[PDB]
Amino acid sequence: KDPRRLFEGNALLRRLVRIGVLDEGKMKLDYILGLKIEDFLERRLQTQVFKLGLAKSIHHARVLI
Amino acid sequence: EWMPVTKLGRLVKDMKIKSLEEIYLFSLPIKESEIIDFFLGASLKDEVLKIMPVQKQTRAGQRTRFKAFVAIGDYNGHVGLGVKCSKEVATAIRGAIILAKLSIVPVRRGYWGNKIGKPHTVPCKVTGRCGSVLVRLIPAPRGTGIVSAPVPKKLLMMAGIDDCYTSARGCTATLGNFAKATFDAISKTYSYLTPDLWKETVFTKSPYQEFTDHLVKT
Amino acid sequence: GRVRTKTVKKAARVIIEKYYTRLGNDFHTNKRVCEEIAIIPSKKLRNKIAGYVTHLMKRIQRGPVRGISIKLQEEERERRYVPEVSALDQEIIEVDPDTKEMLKLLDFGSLSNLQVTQPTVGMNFKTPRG
Amino acid sequence: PLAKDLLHPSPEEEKRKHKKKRLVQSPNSYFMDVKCPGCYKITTVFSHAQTVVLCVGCSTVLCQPTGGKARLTEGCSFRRKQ
Amino acid sequence: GKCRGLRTARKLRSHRRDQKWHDKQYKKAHLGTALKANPFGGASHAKGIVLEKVGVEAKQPNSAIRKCVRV
Amino acid sequence: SGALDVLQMKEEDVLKFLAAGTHLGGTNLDFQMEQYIYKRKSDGIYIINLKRTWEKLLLAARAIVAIENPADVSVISSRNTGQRAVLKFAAATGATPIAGRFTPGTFTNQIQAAFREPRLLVVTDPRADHQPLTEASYVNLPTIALCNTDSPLRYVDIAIPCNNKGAHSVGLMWWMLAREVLRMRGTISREHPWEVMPDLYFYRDP
Amino acid sequence: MQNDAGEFVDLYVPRKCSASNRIIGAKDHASIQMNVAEVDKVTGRFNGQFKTYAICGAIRRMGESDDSILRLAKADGIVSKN
Amino acid sequence: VRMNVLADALKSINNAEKRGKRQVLIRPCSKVIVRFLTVMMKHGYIGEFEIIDDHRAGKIVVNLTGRLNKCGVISPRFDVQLKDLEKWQNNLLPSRQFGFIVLTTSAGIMDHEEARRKHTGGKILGFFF
RNA sequence: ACCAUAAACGAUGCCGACCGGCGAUGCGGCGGCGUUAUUCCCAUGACCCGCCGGGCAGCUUCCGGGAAACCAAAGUCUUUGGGUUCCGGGGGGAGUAUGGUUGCAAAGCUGAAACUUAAAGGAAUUGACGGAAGGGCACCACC
RNA sequence: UUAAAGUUGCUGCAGUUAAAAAGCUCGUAGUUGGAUCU
Repeated sequence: KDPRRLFEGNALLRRLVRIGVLDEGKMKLDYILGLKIEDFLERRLQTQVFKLGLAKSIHHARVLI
Repeated sequence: EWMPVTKLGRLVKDMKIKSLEEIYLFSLPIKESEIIDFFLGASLKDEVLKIMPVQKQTRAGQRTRFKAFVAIGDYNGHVGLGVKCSKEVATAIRGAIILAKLSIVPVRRGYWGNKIGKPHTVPCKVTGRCGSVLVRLIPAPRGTGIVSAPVPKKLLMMAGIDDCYTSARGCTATLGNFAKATFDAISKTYSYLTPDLWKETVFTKSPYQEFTDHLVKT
Repeated sequence: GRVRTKTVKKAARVIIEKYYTRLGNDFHTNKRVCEEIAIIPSKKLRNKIAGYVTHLMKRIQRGPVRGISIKLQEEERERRYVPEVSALDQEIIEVDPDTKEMLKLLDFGSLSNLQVTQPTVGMNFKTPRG
Repeated sequence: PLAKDLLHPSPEEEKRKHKKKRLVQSPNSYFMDVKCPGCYKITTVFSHAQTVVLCVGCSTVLCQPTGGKARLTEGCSFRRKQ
Repeated sequence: GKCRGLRTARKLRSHRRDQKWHDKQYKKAHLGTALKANPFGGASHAKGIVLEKVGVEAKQPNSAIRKCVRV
Repeated sequence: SGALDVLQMKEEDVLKFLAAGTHLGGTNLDFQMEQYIYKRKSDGIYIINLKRTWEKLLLAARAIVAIENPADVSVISSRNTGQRAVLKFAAATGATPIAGRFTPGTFTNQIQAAFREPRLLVVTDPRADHQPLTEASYVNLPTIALCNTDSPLRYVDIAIPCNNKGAHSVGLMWWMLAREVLRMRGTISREHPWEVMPDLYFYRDP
Repeated sequence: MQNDAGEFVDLYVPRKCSASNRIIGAKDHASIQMNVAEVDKVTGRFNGQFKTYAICGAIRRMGESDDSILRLAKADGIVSKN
Repeated sequence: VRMNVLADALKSINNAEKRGKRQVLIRPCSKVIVRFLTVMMKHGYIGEFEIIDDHRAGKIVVNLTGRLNKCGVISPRFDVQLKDLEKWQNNLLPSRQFGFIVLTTSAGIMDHEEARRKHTGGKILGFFF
């Protein structure tokens, strides 16, 4: 119930939920320790261009951007 | 074909024992490796750690023999460590694989902070000690991986520990004393009495007692 | 010398432990029973075994033989004994005063067969060390 | 050993130990009550007495002191108090 | 064993800074004699005039002539 | 013998104990065996409390009756004064006798045909049969033994305090343990005396 | 042992020494589990029940397994008082 | 000579719990020792004890339930601020799931978890697990 | 009179607590059958059976240590904190030079650096050796 | 130059045989000091 844990623990969760790396229902502070590199690498614009059907490989997407 | 010679192998082969944890609960000695091959089997992986040539001087010269250090492990499960010396490297490795299957222990896993999910680290600080080498396992949070030297990292990842802190002491260049020291620390995770293990032990019947009417027919 | 190797002695000992009833003290009879029970090759080995069987059956009658089975060696002696009254059926049992205090705490001071002897009066039971 | 009641020793076992190593310590001495044979007076005497006690009536010795325990004279009957 | 009490801070740090001089790395880099014997004077590089080419002979368990320069 | 009137030591058992000499221990006293001594008398010989010899015997009898297959109990005497009583304990009870020299590796070396896997071990002397004691600490094997006053109690779990030097005392202890294990089972009743005379177990030397 | 949801997350629960509460390990080959038979209190014959005692290997290497069995069985009334 | 009488008692019930014994006699008693043992008993680690009244100083006969792994003193009694409590329980305690650090605070002798609940610092006496 | 130094060695600071057994011995104290001597009697002395307390030692052990030899302390150490003193930091240069100080002096205390070097060193194990001592054997040895 | 170095060690080293405990006792400062008062 400490004010720093409640305040900076909620800003840190909001940013991970906002950039799509966490889930909405997983907004406890202990699921941050269960995050991986690939969860952040999914949210690059290059992989989003490839995964939204704008490109046809992950190398066509970087050269499109 | 396995013709078992012990009272336990006859019970294991005849489907009377359903898990390795019954043999671990009654702390029965395991003298045949086919019990381990029966139980774990398809999920049991080995790594040779070092082939070590040793030399005895003789009247005719010196006999060179070869020492193989084989760590075996079921990932999430159990881990064993066998050492065998022989005059030939292939027989040394096969004998060390048998002897590593034979000395397989369970490892208790725990939680670093709050107990949300499956266990991922050691339950407490455990020290192993073998011939000047001290290895200490310290619990680490979810996802740090193993922070260790490359020798205990093999055994710890085979044991199923997701993430741990480690601290060594002594002459860790001797890979034998540095592998068996961490094996002594992993084997201490069930011997540590923590407050959740404080309940009174309701006793059950030993496998040599419950199946005493099946064992007399053979 | 004439020292019998462990082939001769091993085969003789296992024939003793399996066929003690068929064997005896004559060499030539034991020579004939081993050559039908056992498959033994050329004749000089059959003769050396049967001599050790004779020499061994001579020795079992006098007591124990360490190389052969105890259960069999003891059992034959029993078969080859009842005393009419038991050795524990005594009429006078000589006990100490301290023994009768133990029986008094065992509420068995009311026994008739006891005879409380007096213990010796010198406290000397150790060896004169030096 | 390894399950021995340290609270309740047997009374022949506390008697055996040294006087400070008992559960509660207590002295091995007592006050005797010496009667002089050629007199009527009754004297209080410490059992481990130092310097020699004289019955002031008869002016005779009652106990010469020794290393451990005061040695009475020949013929002095004594009782131990309480 | 070592003193451990709550008012032992002067004994502890004056012992450590006196036993620090028994270390080879501390004595080298905190005395000043080794810096006055270093011909570079603590610099990483230096510059000189080549006086003569000099062949130096290799030490015993191998054999060659190393091509040095007296500068 | 949990304060039951059925199981108390009777008069004839005390008479047999006194006639055989099972109450007289040795000259020395182990510190582990001090619990069973009444007192040391003169001539330096310790007297064993027969009430505690009787109750440790009744505790061992329950440990033998609690094994279903009766051949899984093993009975061992490596010296000649107890070799006959072991062979007749196993004929009346159904145990497995081992007389004479115990082979080092009987309980641990699983390759051999000498390999046995018992569930209980009864031993006539913990000093003479030191080797089957230490091998029971390798295979999780509980151990009853007949212990004198100088006996060491490392790895014995039920220590029957008798005399085991004299030849009558050993035979009487094995006979009375056989009678107790047969009485506690469904066989012979506690009313009549047993048919087997206790001199079948004695070791009569030449 | 238990997580926050309440599952049992453990391979097995090991036994404890009945004399000294130590965890009997997996490779504790000197440890014992021993049944002592229960009798019917009017015939003195084997009822069918028993009383299980487990004792770890260090207690047996100490030589204290005899006294420990004795005071465990004395608490259950299997061995009478004195 | 005997200084730090609580270091004697905690070494005695450490060395006796290792030997598998059921009871320890610790002498002399003290009122710091009784408050330390009360903290251990209320978390299940020792069980009941009896203070023996000599008129000089006490003796305590502690019963032992074999749940204790280690009982230690910290000498000297350092001042521990409430911000410094995490480093001390990182060094001393074997896990974040069990174990205790005993502090003398001005609200009494208490474990490290209660001292956070009373929002108090103090000086450290020792630890048990 | 100075000198104050040694394998000055348990090659092992001091004080304190806890942690296994066993039998001796030395001193003091407390008890206990029975032998002797002071003619009896106590009282003592010499023995004998114990107990207590410090001591000099020894044997033993899966207490636990340790690289091991070994150690009941060299244990109670990564589960690391009882109090306190001196002192070590790879091998040499070197306990050398210089300075200071004590001593008549020899010597004492204190005491470096430049430079050189990848090992030096400790336990344990297998072999190798003899002009070390003990055993067994052969007419390709002797009698 | 920092970590690696628990090879400077407060956390946290070592001193029988590897480097190492003063010949012995006294003794100032320093350091450390038995229970006990709601």
